[PDB]
Amino acid sequence: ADSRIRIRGYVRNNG
Amino acid sequence: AKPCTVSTTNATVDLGDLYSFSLMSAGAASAWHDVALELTNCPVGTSRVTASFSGAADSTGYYKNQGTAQNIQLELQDDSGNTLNTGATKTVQVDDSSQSAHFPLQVRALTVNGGATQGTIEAVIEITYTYS
Ligand SMILES: [Co+2]
Ligand SMILES: [Co+2]
Ligand SMILES: [Co+2]
Ligand SMILES: [Co+2]
Repeated sequence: ADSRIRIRGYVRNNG
Repeated sequence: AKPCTVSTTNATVDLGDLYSFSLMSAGAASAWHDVALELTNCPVGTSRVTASFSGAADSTGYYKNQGTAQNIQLELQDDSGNTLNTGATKTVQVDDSSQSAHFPLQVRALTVNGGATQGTIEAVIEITYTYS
């Protein structure tokens, strides 16, 4: 790979 | 053609905190978030850069979440309404005035089947460039 896109996040539990 | 210098070897996009209740229904999604790729010092004679995208996909065709949140996939698009799932390509023109090329992109999380569960979102999309 010449470039990489890293995707981040979090799913919080609000029901 | 001769290659350019990859300026953005790694790029991150942070979708931030999403909420399970908002991702309960099939078809729910996050907002779009920007990410971009850039090449510089493009040699004279190189006028186009093609980015080829690859990464692990799931049964929806979108990029699979490798984090712990379940029932989440990731969608990558360009700036023109084209989805760039694994195997897709995008070509842009080199800007002669700056000898650079860039790819403005956007990402969202979506839950095709509904019922996203708590946990991390983590995915990696790999890009290889070809020059013409
Ligand atoms: Co955000
Ligand atoms: Co963060
Ligand atoms: Co944003
Ligand atoms: Co632009």
